[PDB]
Amino acid sequence: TDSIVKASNWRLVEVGRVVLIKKGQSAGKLAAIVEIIDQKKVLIDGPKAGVPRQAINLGQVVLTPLTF
Amino acid sequence: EVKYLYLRAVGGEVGLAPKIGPLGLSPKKVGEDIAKATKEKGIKVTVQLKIQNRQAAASVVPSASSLVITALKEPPRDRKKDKNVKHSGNIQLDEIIEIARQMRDKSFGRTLASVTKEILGTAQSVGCRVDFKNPHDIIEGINAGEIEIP
Amino acid sequence: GIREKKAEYFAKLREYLEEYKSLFVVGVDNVSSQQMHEVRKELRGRAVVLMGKNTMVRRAIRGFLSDLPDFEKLLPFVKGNVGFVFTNEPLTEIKNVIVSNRVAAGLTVVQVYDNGQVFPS
Amino acid sequence: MKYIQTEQQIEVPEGVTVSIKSRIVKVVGPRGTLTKNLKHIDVTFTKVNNQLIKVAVHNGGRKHVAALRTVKSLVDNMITGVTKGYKYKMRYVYAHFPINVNIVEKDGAKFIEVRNFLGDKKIRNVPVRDGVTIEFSTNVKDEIVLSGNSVEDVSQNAADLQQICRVRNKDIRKFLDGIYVSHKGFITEDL
Amino acid sequence: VEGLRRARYKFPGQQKIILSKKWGFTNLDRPEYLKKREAGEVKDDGAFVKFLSKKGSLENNIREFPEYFAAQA
Amino acid sequence: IIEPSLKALASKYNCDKSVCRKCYARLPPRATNCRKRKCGHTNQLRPKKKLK
RNA sequence: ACCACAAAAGGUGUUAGUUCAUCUAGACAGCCGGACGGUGGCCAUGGAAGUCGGAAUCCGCUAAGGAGUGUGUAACAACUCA
Repeated sequence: TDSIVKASNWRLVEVGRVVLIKKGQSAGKLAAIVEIIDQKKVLIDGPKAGVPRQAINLGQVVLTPLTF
Repeated sequence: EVKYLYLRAVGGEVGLAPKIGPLGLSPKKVGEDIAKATKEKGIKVTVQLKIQNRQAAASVVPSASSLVITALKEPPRDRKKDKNVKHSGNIQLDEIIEIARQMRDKSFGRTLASVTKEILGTAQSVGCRVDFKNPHDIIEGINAGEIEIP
Repeated sequence: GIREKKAEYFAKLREYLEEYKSLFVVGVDNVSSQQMHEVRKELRGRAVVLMGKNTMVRRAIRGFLSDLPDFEKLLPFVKGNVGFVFTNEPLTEIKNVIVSNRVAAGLTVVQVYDNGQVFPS
Repeated sequence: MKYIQTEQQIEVPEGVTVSIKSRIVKVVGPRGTLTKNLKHIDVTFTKVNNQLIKVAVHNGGRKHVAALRTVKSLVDNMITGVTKGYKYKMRYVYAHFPINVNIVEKDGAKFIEVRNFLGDKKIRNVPVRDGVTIEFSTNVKDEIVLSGNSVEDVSQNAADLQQICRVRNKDIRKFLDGIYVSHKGFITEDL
Repeated sequence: VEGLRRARYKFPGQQKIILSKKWGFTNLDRPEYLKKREAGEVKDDGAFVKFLSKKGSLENNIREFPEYFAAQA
Repeated sequence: IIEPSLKALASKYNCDKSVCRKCYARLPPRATNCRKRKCGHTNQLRPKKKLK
């Protein structure tokens, strides 16, 4: 018998979190969070997929479980 | 032989001893006249540390520095009739308020004679303690005789 | 004038570090004014007791790394209600004055510092 | 100001084990078990080790940080109730009419019966909640002792036993009588 | 600032209270007045101060302001 | 016969309080705020009068 | 929008901002301990020691302690506050 506080296993926004862009001209492409601006905007660039470096609101983008 | 210690107080010549010394095997009416042999100079209000050894009244006199500053002042009054305050301002005693105040058991945590001579020389609120000035503003100018008492 | 009093504290602590060499950090806890008064009266010859804010002592030690860095080993021992005793007598007589005198029913010595090292005394 | 996260740390002693699923909390210790439903408050429990659990509010306002702090206080009261237990000593006040307090069983409900409060003929009754026991004080006059696990049950039973003895239509600072909570201690004698 | 506040209630409207500059019965900002005190241009009359001018006749400007021109600090 | 060991805790629960002006409610002595929304949580207070 | 209403004053309901002071040179808050001595100062003396009442409003040790913030009391003790 121990402390059975279970998981609540999230995926987080952080420097290095890789995201999937789903709204806009980038339209479904992998990008990486470079530097996080605030609670809603981040700065991303996904250069081997083709999306340019840009600030973006976290509505237009969806987090992936991967990191680096 | 036992130890009884009391602190008697202000009285003119023979001026409620009974309630404080009934359990120490001492008198009530003879104890009031036993304090007349100490506070009779010394006609100013002071305290008396009495020490009764369970069979007699042996009262001593406590060294009081404010009463020593009152011992270098004007005593004029008799009893119950001065009609305003029974107070009197008097002579300065610029050197007598520095030897007697530095000899009253050296209290108040002093490390100098200008410390006690200002503690019991600048607390004068009944006397002026100067011929052309007043007290309580001479503590920063009294810097003589500090090495003599220490 | 608060900055002036705290700069005065810096100045006098730098003064009393660079003049004395025997340090007694004392564990004075819940001490009354009746005990401390007969400590101020008794120590008029050799030892200077310095109480005060031990968390003001932290940055005072932090700013004194340029001169005499051997006072670096005191910040873990400023913990608790402690005071300082500045004297030139190394071990015995000051420890006999502080601990043994004025007890009734806390005056101990928890740290002894002599020219760089620590001693249990 | 929408703090980005706030956290509190709950300290867990040796003899207790806690089990938190979604927001249901179960705490097991040497006096028994307690459970509490915290589904209404939106906080996340996170074990950092067997002795320490961090609670957190991510992107929360001001009310929500206050709710995090009171989650910490409630889980701490459950832990201290399952280790030590709570024990309220209440003391009677009467000038002329002696308050008479019995413990009766009425259809298996174990009511506390108050009689002769200020000479009232109304026989006052207070129910006893689950998990609280009631003793009377040895060698101290006019004292009841309620002891149990949770602070809520013990304190609310003590408040029910207090507020059943209010004084109506009189002066409350002249008629001072009632049953007041005097001491709020723990069941263990050392603490 | 808590006495005109106490009178602010016994007026209509929603008027405010600002702290004045310039020795505020006269004009002429507080550092400019402290610079004109050191020159001697500032002659005390009852409850308000007459100021020196550089366009008057010279004779009565000298006899009404003896301390401006001189070697006084 | 109250024997003021019992009366002091009574005055602790009852008498040592503060009183607001516009709403006339019982308030704690260090509290400076009324908790109600019909009076508008006003701040003017007084100490409660003791006996005589 | 016309347009079919709202005010003076408030609110520690919440958010943002200005200025000052302490400002990490451990701040406030809390808990623990102090809260000295001259000094029952001078007095009106049944009794007044901070404390029914009057004026002076000090000094030393200080890390800090008021010729004292209330209570208690024939007067003190004593708790408590800066």
